Amino acid sequence: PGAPSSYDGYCLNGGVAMHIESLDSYTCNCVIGYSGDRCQTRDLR
Repeated sequence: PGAPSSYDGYCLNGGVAMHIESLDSYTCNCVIGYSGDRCQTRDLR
């Protein structure tokens, strides 16, 4: 389970590529305003 496999064009903005194995796998930390786990929902804040 997870998506470490490729961290290419894996984040959209805040995208601080941090392995969240902890809870799941590899993810990005998006800005306070961009979330959804990929800063794909740039909730412009």
